[PDB]
Amino acid sequence: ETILEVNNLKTNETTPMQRLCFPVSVQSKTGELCAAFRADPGRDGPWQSTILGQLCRYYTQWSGSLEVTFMFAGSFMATGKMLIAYTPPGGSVPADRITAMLGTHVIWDFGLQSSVTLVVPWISNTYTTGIITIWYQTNYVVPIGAPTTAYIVALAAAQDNFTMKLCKDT
Amino acid sequence: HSTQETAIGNFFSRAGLVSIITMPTDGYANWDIDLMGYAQLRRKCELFTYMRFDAEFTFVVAKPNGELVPQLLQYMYVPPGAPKPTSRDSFAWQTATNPSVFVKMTDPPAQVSVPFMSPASAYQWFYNMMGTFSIRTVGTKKSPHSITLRVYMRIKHVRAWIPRPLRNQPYLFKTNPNYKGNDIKCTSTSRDKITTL
Amino acid sequence: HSTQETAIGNFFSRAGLVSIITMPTDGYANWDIDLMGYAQLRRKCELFTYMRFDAEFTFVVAKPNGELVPQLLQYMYVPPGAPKPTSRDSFAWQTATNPSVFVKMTDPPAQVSVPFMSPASAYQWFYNMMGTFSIRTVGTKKSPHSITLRVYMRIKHVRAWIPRPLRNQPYLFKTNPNYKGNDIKCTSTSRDKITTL
Amino acid sequence: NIVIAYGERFFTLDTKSWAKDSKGWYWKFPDVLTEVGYRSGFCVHVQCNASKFHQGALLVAVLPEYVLGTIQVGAVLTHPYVLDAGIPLSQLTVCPHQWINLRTNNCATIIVPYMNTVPFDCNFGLLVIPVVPLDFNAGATSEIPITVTIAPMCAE
Amino acid sequence: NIVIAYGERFFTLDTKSWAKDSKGWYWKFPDVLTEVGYRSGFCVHVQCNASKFHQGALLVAVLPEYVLGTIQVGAVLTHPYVLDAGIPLSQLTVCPHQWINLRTNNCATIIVPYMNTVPFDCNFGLLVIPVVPLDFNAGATSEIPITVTIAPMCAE
Amino acid sequence: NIVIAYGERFFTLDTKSWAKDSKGWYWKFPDVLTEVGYRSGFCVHVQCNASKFHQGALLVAVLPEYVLGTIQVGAVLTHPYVLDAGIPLSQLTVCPHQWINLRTNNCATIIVPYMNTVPFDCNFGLLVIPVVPLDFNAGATSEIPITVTIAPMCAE
Repeated sequence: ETILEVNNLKTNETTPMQRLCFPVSVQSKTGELCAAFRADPGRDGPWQSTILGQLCRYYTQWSGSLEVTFMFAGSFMATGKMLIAYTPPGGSVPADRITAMLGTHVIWDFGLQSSVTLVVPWISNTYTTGIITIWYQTNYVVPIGAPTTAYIVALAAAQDNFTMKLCKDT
Repeated sequence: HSTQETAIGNFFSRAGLVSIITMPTDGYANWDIDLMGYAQLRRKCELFTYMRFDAEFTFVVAKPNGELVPQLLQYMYVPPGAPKPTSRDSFAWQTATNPSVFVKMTDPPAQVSVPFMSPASAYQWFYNMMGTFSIRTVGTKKSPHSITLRVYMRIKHVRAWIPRPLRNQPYLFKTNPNYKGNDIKCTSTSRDKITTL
Repeated sequence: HSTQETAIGNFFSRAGLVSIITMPTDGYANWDIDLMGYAQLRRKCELFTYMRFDAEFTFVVAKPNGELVPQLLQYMYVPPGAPKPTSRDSFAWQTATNPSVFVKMTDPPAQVSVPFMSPASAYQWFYNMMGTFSIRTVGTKKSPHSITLRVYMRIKHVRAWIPRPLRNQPYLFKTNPNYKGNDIKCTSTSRDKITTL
Repeated sequence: NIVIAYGERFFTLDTKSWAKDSKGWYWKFPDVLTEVGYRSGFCVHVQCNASKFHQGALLVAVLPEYVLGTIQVGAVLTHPYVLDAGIPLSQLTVCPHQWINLRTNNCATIIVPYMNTVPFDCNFGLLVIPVVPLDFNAGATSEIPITVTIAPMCAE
Repeated sequence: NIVIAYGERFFTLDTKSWAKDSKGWYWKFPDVLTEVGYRSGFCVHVQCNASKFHQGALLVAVLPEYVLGTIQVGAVLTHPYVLDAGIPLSQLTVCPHQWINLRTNNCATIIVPYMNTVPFDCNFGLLVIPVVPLDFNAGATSEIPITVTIAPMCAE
Repeated sequence: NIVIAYGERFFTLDTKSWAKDSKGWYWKFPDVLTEVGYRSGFCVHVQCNASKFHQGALLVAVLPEYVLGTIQVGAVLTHPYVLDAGIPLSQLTVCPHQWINLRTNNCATIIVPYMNTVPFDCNFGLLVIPVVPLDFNAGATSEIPITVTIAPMCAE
């Protein structure tokens, strides 16, 4: 499990240390979107920073299952709920929290746990895009003294059925 | 399917060009054997720390434009710890301890295998001298033909240890892994917002 | 007699010409591998729907008039999904992942076998990209010899599925099975009356 | 939560102050014990003492043959995104590593055996990088100490 | 703490914001699942996420044949003392109920079976009433989310 | 008279009118059931209702990967001698086919299994071609209906 770069904005090019974590806050409302990213290791994007997306550049075709592990780095006295939705390939991006709950999703509350693992069923490359959206289920509540913002670090690794062939020099 | 294509032996197959030597009308060249000679085969070898293998060379020799002439050549391999030839008619060309081959230009190219020549148990890129080659034309007179050749190198019996993060910055020197401090380019590509899929 | 001559393996034997390449005095060619290049081997391959086989190539190279010259050539095979060479001295000619051969013109021709390179289980003509070849002369100077060559292709280990009616109309394009709508020629020959034997 | 590298007394160093704008520290082994108090093993222990109102995350990871590049206390990293060696921070988890997240646990220990081409002979390093920065409110303690405890094993 | 009514997938609705002057919310069953994603059962789950510095108490209770009177998101109660139906709030514990007190526990689930005069055919409601109001100091989170999770059982 | 292709509920489409100058109809599978009411099989049933005073013959035949060429209801063939694809009508019996001759029998059904290079993924077509034209006398019914009944089997 190596670290991704989900927060690849235009203003983070000068300070590249902020590209490893995306922030949550109190002022964000409920039922809104926090982050969204593709699930392709070959093409450019958030998967260029992992070792899975750097060794698949030496090949052409790959097929198998992946997993994405999130990690919370907030205060101990804070609690809340997040929604980690996954759309099937060929579908559309959800517009709100309601239609994203009907698909494949997991409710992750960081008041009890600290890491959630979302497993992608199958990807292939001969669109096939596996968009994972981060939704705000409940708002971020903190007591007095606790910090208002926190950060989530996303990791990514492959399963035991991820094969590749057709070696190609970059 | 099976997992044979992603093995460590097939990842270092399909021998490519490692050197190019042009000898126009001095008469001798000295090419040191080094893996980090191009952008390729340096990022692929820096994925690990300890490597153990043998070498396999091929000397495809021709004229600068296609054709071949009946000329006799000599490819002398200098062992690690032996003096290099400093002239065309030096005493190092007749040294019996330095093995050499004698092929022509109208000959299929030579196939020379160089074994594991390190005093340790494996090679080390982060802290070897595998050898040097010397190429000259035989005879005591200047041959009136421009000679050029390219060397292809295969890597057999690959064994790797201690995987390492891959280099994403361009190289500046070939002795140390240096980078430029005026800018740090991002590994990933950027977008306008984190919500735009 | 036995029924060995009408087998599916012997029906696709006896390799014929699939391409002709003329390189006069650019220096490099790019020939895409395609079975439907002539009138032959297209009506015979459209008898079925799913085919599974491997390839076998031979590069007979000469001058435009008979004779041979001592010239060194290179036949580089580009895998499906790799960038093609766009120039004579491009970076694609030194790519290690693209396999190449180095033969001369005074050499018996090369024998290259290309395996089943499709992501599916069989090829499909009715709804593949098996590969492309790149041929150039070595060296940094223009060779003063006009070079021409022809490629012969064999088909081994033939397996066929879903037989199809044979095409009796002439082809217009090479992507879709189109015909001309102004006239429909008859498959059979006509006679004056149905009673005249 | 004992992690062993690749599946095969107690010296206490100084305490580093995790500030709000800290970048990282690294120690060279076995140079860190050459003035206080060859083939050996190692058993390092990295632990920090923070309250339940501080947030942050550290990434402790050993790195064999960690060489640097030109632009006991340990030096301070200048560019922690490329680790002053060209390799990225996000791919550092291919080494034997451990996460020190201030929400749950406050300890991290790595078992490192001997690793060299020659059996008898600086072998490895130890990077502690604040991936998630320290955040707190006004009035709390501005510095959090990080103590490193090293224990040698089977020295020859 | 499983309570069953009278001794005999997982849909997630929207999150309601428990404000300082909230009065109550009610949902009509089975109307709340008629646009997302007859004889059946029900297994509802009411849980909220609050810190250890907030105080308050909720009263979740089902009510079969809850009809209203004239003066998916659910409506907001106007007069929570008479529940807009003439019946008092203090006698609502004769129904299968549960107390959500923020000092100890943060979950509440009620098992509701089928209940009608005809076996095949809005059956019941679900009132969440803030009996004890939410109180906090300045600087804390002003809203506390309340999530309702409904699970149907043995649908015919 | 069950024919199986290569030796290995009930949806009813519209009825086509077999006229005196009809040329043929074709349906694309599985596109014909994508608006009414992947790996599957198929069991199609083609039957027509005609009297004992009408004469004619139909040729129902499936065709895998039937692509067309440029010159639920199904389209009408323009040139039925070349089937708008260059292949002749007389060699169509190499496919799994059935003859609907109005003298003897009025039903035709073909069992078609799954057939593709990839097991999980328009697969095949279905041509109904009036080889022998319909003939009758004055006063009889000018149109004969042709009903297609499709039954899917073992869908995955």
